[PDB]
Amino acid sequence: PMVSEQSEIVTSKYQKIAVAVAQRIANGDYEVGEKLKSRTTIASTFNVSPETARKGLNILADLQILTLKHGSGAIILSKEKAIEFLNQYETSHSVAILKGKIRDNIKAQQQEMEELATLVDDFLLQTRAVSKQYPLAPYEIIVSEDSEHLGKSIGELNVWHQTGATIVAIEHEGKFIVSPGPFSVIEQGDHIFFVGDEDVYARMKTYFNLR
Amino acid sequence: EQSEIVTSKYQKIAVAVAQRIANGDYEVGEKLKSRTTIASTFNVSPETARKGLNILADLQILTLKHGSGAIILSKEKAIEFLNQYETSHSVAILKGKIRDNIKAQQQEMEELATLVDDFLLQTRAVSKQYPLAPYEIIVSEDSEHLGKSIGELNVWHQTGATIVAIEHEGKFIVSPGPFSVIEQGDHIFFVGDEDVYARMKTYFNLR
Amino acid sequence: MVSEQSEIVTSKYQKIAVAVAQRIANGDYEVGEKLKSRTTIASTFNVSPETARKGLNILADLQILTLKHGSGAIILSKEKAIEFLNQYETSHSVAILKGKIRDNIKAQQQEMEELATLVDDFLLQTRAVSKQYPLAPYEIIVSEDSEHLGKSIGELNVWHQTGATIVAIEHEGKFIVSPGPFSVIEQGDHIFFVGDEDVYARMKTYFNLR
Amino acid sequence: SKYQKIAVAVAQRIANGDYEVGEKLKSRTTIASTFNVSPETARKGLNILADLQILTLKHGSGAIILSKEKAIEFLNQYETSHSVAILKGKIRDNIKAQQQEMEELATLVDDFLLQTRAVSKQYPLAPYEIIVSEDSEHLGKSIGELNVWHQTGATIVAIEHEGKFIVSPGPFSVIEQGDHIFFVGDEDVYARMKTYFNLR
Repeated sequence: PMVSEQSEIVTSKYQKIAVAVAQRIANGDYEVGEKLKSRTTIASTFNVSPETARKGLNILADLQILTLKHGSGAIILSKEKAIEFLNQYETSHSVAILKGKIRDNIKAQQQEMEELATLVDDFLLQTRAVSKQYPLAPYEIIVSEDSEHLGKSIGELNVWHQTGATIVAIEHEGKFIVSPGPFSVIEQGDHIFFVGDEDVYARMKTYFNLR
Repeated sequence: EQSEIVTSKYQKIAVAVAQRIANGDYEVGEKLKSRTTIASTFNVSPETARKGLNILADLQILTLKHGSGAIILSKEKAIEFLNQYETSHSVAILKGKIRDNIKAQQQEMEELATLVDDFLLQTRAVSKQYPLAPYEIIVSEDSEHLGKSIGELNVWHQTGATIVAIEHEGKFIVSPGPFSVIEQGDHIFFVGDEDVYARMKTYFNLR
Repeated sequence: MVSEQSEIVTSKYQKIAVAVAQRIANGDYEVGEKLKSRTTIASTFNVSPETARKGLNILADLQILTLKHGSGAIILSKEKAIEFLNQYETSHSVAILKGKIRDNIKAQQQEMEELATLVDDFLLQTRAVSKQYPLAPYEIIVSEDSEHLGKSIGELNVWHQTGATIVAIEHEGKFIVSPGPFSVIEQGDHIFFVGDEDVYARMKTYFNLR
Repeated sequence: SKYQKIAVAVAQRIANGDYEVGEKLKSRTTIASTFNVSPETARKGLNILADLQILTLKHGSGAIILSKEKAIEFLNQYETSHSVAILKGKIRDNIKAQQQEMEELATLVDDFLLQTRAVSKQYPLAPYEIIVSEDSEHLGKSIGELNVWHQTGATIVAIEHEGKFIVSPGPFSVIEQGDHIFFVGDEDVYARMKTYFNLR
């Protein structure tokens, strides 16, 4: 019921022979019109039995790469079918090559993430540089659906107290107005322009687009 | 330009005193010092320091309408003000969270690499311990061998696999023989070497 | 860790266990039927009687067999042989790694979702260097001594009288951005504000300059 | 960078309409004094807008503004070409490239994990073992020509011949005396298998 200890687990030798000779055909060592040698001579090539070599060649005969209907030897039929058979048997899709593809993927992504780390470091460097280069350049927030104090005058909202930002412009329903004043009312779906320091966008975010 | 960019001096004072209130140095209802005393504590003008506190007055954290000094109203609102004003979503902290994210992800992908190493070693070592253990594949519709019997399909030639069972339309058949047809949606059980699943895959539902 | 001069193998007794459980579960060994002697099973599997003793003890502990009889082992449950097979497969080494790899992949997808949202929020915080030209600031100087000095901006209702929103004040060499209504105007400051061209003139006429 | 800032500032004025289309600026030194910058730098600052055809300086008297539309174009490209914009785009490209790579990984590990074999679950697919202990009848022939499945209803899955355990041996495989033959089927296929080989 068990594999005998002296018995080594193997696959069918006839398939092995078929693959070897098909590989030679696909390489061109055995040309298309070229015929193979006797059934005993091919056995001598791999030091194997002639009958097993015949079965190996019967595999390729059934796969129509060669024909054995002629006693002189084996005449080759299609090199193109040999390459198709080689691609199919050597699947180039096993768990081994897929491991290599997966390892290549992980290494590429690790390199990309380090690249990302340097990119975001420099992005912070550039936000700190622009805050000094163009200190009056405006920000724009989009007052999204999750909303709390919409429909309220600016003066009543005490915006500057909690955000440190001065509201400078309002796009309300596609209408761009600069310097709107305290009685101006904001609804949802408006673009709000403001000026301040590096963190006023964050403060405006937490204050307006977060309940 | 020819100067140095600075934010509102009053906001800094407001934030400082609000933090002290939130830490508990100035408890609720307790009396504060004069606008001039804390001004000297902060090395600022009494008038500017008063406006710094006027910010918190308008934010209803304290009241100063009694002249004796400033009375604390709610520490709870001071905490809210600190959470809202101080950094909670800036690009500086977000950079740090992003870097923590990428480093954690690097560790996972490294774990993934060792996991796939061990998975290949285990599938190969297990294949010797169970050389007749079956595989199971599902034939999709993208297959040219549909409606054909195993005898002409020459499966063993091209896959090195021995079909042992076929699950066709909810009926499990063991040892089906050449007079069995493969249709879309069948489970095909087979034995072979470690690469036969791949060979079956490309042979049936690929190319 | 496994040395490069070693191998991993499943113990023979476990192989015996699964083999006999498979026979029971497929029905070759009916429930009532007795198994052969511990020595006969050892010879059939070419293993020591002691390893066969471990295999039969495996199925005994799983209540698939009982050995209180010297004649042999009596079959107990066909379904529990199937249960044992279920547990053995799902407990196999490649099964555990299969689950671990799937969990790792799932965790990494969530981490990248978190990353996507974090970089969304990170990237959104950018100020417009030039695209906004109606928001380019204007500049007046408190050059001519005017009125309402030493007062903050909110108490003056500047926007009513000039229609301008102050964005920055340079008071004696300190550039202050977003100074708020509590900020003071003195003589000799650079005053930056936003509005249109008729608001520039209005600011000027308001502060007694032009 | 100060010269770039002046260029942007004056382009902003032109684009907002502060300098009407065709209005003249004063001599470069007069506006340069308005800024806290040297006139020498300001001359290059306006040379920038001259090179982009926002203004012309061939009138020593001063600067003549040309087109508001081209000033806006300059502003748009200036924001896009600023180093904070390009890094933002690069970071977005990096994140999306990694998303696709993980998409690929998701498909690769799916195909990679699918390739497992049922060590114990397929109890109906557990093989039987027959021993050709009696050399008689069907022997020395390939199993495919032997009509094995035809007459026994069994599919041979392994053959142990002379100390070599062969998995999936194929139709071209021959049976000799003393081989262990593994096959799959039912309880009655085991009996039929055995009976077939003049064993019992």
